[PDB]
Amino acid sequence: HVKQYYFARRGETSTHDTSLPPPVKVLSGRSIPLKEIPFEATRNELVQIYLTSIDKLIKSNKLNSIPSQQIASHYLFLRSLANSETDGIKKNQILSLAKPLGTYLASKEPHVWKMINELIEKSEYPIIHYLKNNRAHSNFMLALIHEYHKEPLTKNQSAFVQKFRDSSVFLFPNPIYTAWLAHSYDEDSSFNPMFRERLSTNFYHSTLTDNLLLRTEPKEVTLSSEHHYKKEKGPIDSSFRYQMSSDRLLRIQGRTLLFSTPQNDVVAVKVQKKGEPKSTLEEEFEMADYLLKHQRRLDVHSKLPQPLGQYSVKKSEILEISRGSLDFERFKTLIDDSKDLEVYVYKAPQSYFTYLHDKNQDLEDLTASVKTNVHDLFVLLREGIVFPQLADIFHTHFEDKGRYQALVQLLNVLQFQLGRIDKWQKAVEYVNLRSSGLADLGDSLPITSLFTSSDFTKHYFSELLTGGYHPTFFDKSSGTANSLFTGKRRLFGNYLYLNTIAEYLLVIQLTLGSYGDKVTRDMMDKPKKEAVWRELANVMFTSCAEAIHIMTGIPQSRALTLLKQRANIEKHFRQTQFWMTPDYSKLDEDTLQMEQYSIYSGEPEYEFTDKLVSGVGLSVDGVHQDLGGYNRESPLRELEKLLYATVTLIEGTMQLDKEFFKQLEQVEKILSGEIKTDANSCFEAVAQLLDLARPGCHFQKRLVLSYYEEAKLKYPSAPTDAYDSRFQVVARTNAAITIQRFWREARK
Amino acid sequence: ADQLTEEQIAEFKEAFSLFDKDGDGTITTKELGTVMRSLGQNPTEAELQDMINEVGTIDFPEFLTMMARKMKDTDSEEEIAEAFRVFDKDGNGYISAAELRHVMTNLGEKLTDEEVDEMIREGQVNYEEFVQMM
Ligand SMILES: Nc1ncnc2c1ncn2[C@@H]1O[C@H](COP(=O)(O)O)[C@@H](O)[C@H]1O
Ligand SMILES: [Ca+2]
Ligand SMILES: [Ca+2]
Ligand SMILES: [Ca+2]
Repeated sequence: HVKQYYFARRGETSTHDTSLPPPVKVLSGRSIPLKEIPFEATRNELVQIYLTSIDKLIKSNKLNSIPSQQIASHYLFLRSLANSETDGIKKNQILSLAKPLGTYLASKEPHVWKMINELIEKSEYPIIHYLKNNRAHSNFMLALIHEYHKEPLTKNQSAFVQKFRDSSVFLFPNPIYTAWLAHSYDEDSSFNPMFRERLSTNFYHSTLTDNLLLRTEPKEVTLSSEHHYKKEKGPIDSSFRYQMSSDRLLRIQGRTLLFSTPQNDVVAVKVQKKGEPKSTLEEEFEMADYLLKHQRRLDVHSKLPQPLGQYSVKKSEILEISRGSLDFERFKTLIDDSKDLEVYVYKAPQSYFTYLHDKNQDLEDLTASVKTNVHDLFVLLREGIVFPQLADIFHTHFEDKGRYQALVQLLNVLQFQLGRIDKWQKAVEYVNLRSSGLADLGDSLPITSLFTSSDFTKHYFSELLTGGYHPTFFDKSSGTANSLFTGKRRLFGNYLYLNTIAEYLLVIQLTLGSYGDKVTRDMMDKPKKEAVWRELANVMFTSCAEAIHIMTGIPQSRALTLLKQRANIEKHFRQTQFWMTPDYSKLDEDTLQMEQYSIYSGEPEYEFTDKLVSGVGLSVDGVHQDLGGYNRESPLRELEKLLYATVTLIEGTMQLDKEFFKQLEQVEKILSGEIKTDANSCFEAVAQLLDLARPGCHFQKRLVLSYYEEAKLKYPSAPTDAYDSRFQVVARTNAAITIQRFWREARK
Repeated sequence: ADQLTEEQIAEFKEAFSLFDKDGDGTITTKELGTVMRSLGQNPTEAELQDMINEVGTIDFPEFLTMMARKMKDTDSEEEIAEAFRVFDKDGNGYISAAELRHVMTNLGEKLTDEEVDEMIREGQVNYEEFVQMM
């Protein structure tokens, strides 16, 4: 064989908060300390307050006065919480409170009591199946605290409620939240983190990801002694010098001179820029070589460049060769001013010098190419390698030009949507994603640089590493600025990780958009244009699913299905097609309003006070199109939903699998005898495993069924009325799958 | 080594990924028996012990060939007969044909309408005979 595996192992650590800027903000040269509002302690204080308030509800005989769907929510929530509680005294306090609600529903609203008991015989956390629709938007837990708790909330409690007022889900303990979140993406789920309040509409996708991430442990990645970023290498050997002939010079691309060969591939001489240190060229050599050597190990699909040397060449010689060609002057300005320039020499197919947005590719080859690029980016991410400058994407608030943050809401204080992209098509003009696969491989970072205060994190994400300041955060009593945000210092690496996943897919989206605009600009055929933009939507959705597959192991077909529960592909195609072409620049206000209604289908239309440039659209500079107005959000609402959907499925699932194995470990200990316990709480621990399995995944359920049998052998003397229906459903499916595999072989 | 179906490889891939706790695309022997159990192929002591001797870590192509070897041991005849049995509440050996549509197409790797119609061929139809055909 050639062994397939990664040179990185992922674990956990105490905190990411090491060697970080002090948590302080300076205002009028006064130093204001930033304090973290603990997420878990505060969540729990509010569930205690919720339980007291139920207690007060009961004592008022006012059950009669709250609607039924709420009483269900309260009952089901209290059963689920009781099931999550290992302390018997608390478990018992919780069911005392449930029982009067149960007495009532049975007696006075019994179609509803019948709906409840169905969910109870499927699950130990039946609330998560109850909240798979519009019911999630009704905050039954905050509503009741508001009615029955007659004290001001604390500062901490108030801050928590401000941030997660959208759903009661945010108050759930870890295993119930994680399981709700994952099952929210399922085929029988119609939940959407969107709700209309008054005439206003509230989008809260980002908040699902923050609520989730604040529960996680600080991750840690260990690179092998053999990793590219670890193994000590010697100097590069350069025993060969390429003899440059102007006769074989195909053209000049950027600072790279391209020469033909007898073999119909290309020799590139990449020439040193002004202010570029020798080492930048060295690292591109060293990373091309590493990837060539480990290509088989990693299943790298790219057609890699082959390194040939790294050495110094006379400028007179570089000038004497280039002199004739077009671009000679631009190349002359681009390259360092020195008599001796460093070059990096390599060989590559022609397809390497083709940018992934090139309008000469037809859709089949573009798709094949995108798939290669996407594959290698996430496979390399698993290996510990990050590429932070695939494209030059920037934001601008008014002038501050800043690096684009794909999950901006998670990484700063009170920013609500993705910002306008400046000169968007230019940002990918020179993207390092090529027709062949990846390029510009030296411009790369060890994944560890995202989990520490590297020069990079301190530079691009210092709000996230420092803490949150805003005037509403300031206590006068403690003299501090308190926030949930300052708590991210401990988990900052987990945030940059997910950001990186969204950012790759953002570059792919911009590249696809550039290709679409270039291909459809001269098309005469309005249905044929629409076709291209529908297919670019399919490639984008598919890429997001490939990323799920590679990071989690969820089959791509299931991942694509999970995405489409949350992100709408009709809307994405409509929005991309409208805002990434200049055609809207010609519409009058009434036509523009009519077109906007179609691409957002009942959601609020994009609002802007900017004046459109004829033949361009939204454009600050009068010439290049932007995505968004001056100081406004990106209009690609669905893209935002899709990037958040993707990144929530990956983390959602890692974190679900963690909850599973913690339960498994508990079931194995009971089963073996390493924890003595009664029958009924063995059955309970097993039923719980069912809930923590990935949605749409059979093989977990099968293992639990096996655990179940094992348990019934151990405690045969004990009824199984509460658990038989769910296990029988798992058993019927396990049996049906074998019959299906049998029939498939027969057809052959 | 492996004449496996697209569907088996999809399943064994996800299972491998799940029990690869550190994401390096290799599982330890610690996990092997538990992962094997999850795929219907719970091993004997000796078979698990023999697999443990063979070794630290196991990549995913090595896994796709451990699984085929254990799969050879399985009698199709018995493993399919014990499945159909679940749908036989009684000892009659009889199931319903109107039904078996609503099983094959509503559970597991669901059959297509053509596949369901194609199966009903080979009032009622008994299972014990159907295995004898294949
Ligand atoms: N670095 C960034 N990357 C992406 N979007 C941003 C960034 N900074 C601000 N935004 C968003 O862009 C819009 C206008 O910028 P601002 O006025 O800074 O909020 C807002 O809707 C912000 O949420
Ligand atoms: Ca480049
Ligand atoms: Ca570069
Ligand atoms: Ca491992």
